Amino acid sequence: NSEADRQLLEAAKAGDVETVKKLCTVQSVNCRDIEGRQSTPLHFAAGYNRVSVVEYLLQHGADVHAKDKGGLVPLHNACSYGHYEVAELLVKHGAVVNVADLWKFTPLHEAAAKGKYEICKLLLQHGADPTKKNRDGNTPLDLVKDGDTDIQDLLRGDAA
Amino acid sequence: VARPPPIGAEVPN
Repeated sequence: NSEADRQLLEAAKAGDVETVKKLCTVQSVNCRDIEGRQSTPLHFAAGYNRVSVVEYLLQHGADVHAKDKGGLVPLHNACSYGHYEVAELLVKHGAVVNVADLWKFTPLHEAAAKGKYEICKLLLQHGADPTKKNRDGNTPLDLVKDGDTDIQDLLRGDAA
Repeated sequence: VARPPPIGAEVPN
């Protein structure tokens, strides 16, 4: 990476909007972190709940569909750690809720496995499919832990 | 090849 790209990525990880504003260009907004997993600034801002930076990035050309080395999109990252506002923002900017990574995990597999009730609810409201099997043959419902009966209820979708 | 945890953390709003 160029020193400037490195600086932008750290600024995104940190939620440093003022620095992001300084460095963010057409050329850099979707740069990849070569030293990590080819994460974009938006991947980092999403995983670390940097809401103001996610807003800025999304308004300035950031790619919600960018895949990292594992095939993860920034929505996977937000969903894994329960970042509701970030997830909501990504979906508003056209994130596809059923997109799958290299292990065929969707963001709903992730939210389910991580026990994130509101994230699961948000994804389902936007048409996420709780029946999609990953590489292991597991659906998101399969990945819900025994005691998370609320998330089970949600993904099972009993008639209502 | 195992799937690694996604990049991120449980950073409070």
